[PDB]
Amino acid sequence: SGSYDVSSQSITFIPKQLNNPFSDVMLGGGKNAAGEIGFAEVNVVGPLEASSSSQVSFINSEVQAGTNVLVIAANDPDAVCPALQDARKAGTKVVTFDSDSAADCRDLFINQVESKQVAITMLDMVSDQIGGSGKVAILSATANAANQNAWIKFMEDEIASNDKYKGIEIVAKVYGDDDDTKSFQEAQGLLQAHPDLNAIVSPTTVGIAATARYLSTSDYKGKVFLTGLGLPNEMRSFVKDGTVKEFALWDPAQLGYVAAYAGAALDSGAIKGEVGEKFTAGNLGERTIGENKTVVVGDPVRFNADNIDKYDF
Repeated sequence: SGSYDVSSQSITFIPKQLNNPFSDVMLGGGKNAAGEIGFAEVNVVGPLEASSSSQVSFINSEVQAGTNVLVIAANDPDAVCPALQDARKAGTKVVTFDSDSAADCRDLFINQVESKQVAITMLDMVSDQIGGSGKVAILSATANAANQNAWIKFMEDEIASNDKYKGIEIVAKVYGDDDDTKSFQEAQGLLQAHPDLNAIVSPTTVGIAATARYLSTSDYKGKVFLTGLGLPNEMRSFVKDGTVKEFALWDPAQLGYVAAYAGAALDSGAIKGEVGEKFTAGNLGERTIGENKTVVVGDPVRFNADNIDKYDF
């Protein structure tokens, strides 16, 4: 249990950058949770520009103000670390969400989704759409992208191991470099080199948007399936057209919600922040602290034509 007795305590949310549409949904969920808990002061401070050490001055400012709970989305895992370590020695409970810092600068980390689960969700959507077997191509971000290369590796391992995904044949691995013009050109060349393609997996919001724009304007509309990780606002039109049937991502509001309850649990004394401990995250139920003091919000949220108009990010 993650009890609430922080009626006199203060909570502050520091995003990567201020006034970011997707980041503001995460902050909104955090503020709503903090209100439910009953925090005395609920504040949102941060930089106007997302730079490695842009949050350092804001972390130090909150320590001077005597903030009890600090929820931060680290721009760089090492640059914000000395400021966050100074917060912990001052008595501030440091909770990281979305993007983590180093292991020794925070009391707890709240991750949206688990890496292997992202890969499983994508393979499940591919397998379901292609019909169990077919030629599939991957349109990733940059070649050196840490998150994408991790999801692709789990995907490749599951195809070789699990009998459920043995039918999925990866025939290409192209890189859009998180650029709309490059991702569009890569998708155009993908159908030129592989015209017998059944589907395209794009584990990038920029890549999936540019591939959807190409498929909807080409003869491959509805014929070549497109799935991966995307944004409801950008994908809305393509989901209704029939270019995209189902893609996945996550609800950022749930991440801020769990983080505010996690911080309240550490500050009240319900949890020490150890591996195996459990805390209540309001309406979302209980959560367990896993390895490297990490808490997972849940499985990736699947978006289709039945729930696309219910999310705005």
